Amino acid sequence: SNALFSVPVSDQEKAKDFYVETVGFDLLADQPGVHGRWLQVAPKGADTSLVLVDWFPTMPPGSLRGLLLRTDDVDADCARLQERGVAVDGPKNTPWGRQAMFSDPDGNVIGLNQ
Amino acid sequence: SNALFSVPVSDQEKAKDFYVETVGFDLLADQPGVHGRWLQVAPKGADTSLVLVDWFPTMPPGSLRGLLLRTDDVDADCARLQERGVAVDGPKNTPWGRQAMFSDPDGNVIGLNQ
Ligand SMILES: [Ca+2]
Repeated sequence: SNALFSVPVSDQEKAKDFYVETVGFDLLADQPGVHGRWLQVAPKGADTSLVLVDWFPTMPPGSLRGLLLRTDDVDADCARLQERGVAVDGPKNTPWGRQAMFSDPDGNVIGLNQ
Repeated sequence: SNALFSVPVSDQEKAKDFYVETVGFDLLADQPGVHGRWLQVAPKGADTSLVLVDWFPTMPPGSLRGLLLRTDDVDADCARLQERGVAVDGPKNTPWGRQAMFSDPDGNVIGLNQ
């Protein structure tokens, strides 16, 4: 089911480089919006998208925690991320799936769960 | 595709009352956990869930913005919310289904889109 979450970033261009080019989420839109540059990405195969925003000051840049996105191969994702210079915690098993966390340039933590 | 977001609340019992009874989300879990009480809800038929947490310092209670969840009937949701005393911003028209926003007791802003 469709869901959209707003990730607080300090520099939208650097965030685009990270999420689209480094992590490999697909770019869905990069166009003017009501509050600023509307920059929207989503994992391939997913119906959950992230908007990389800078206009919600109650959410300081890099403050996001506690987000998990489904993946079909968390070990593959982690190997690719570490190869590309990204900090990764995990993978680790839980009763609810096999999960890992990584941080974006501002410190937002993105979780992946298989 | 599965996704999980953490919503920062202050009074977890009040938040449970709000998300489960006022808004009408399903209760998926309510049990003691590693970082605190694990309280998890989700819209009916959704694969996106919300965990109502109080343990992320970078996410103060009520600070969350920019979250949008699918609904099949935004007008019905708004009618139920207003019957229960919740102010609703909207609903207002969009290129594919109308949307609406409202605040939880802490001030987190939740969006629904048809
Ligand atoms: Ca989803």
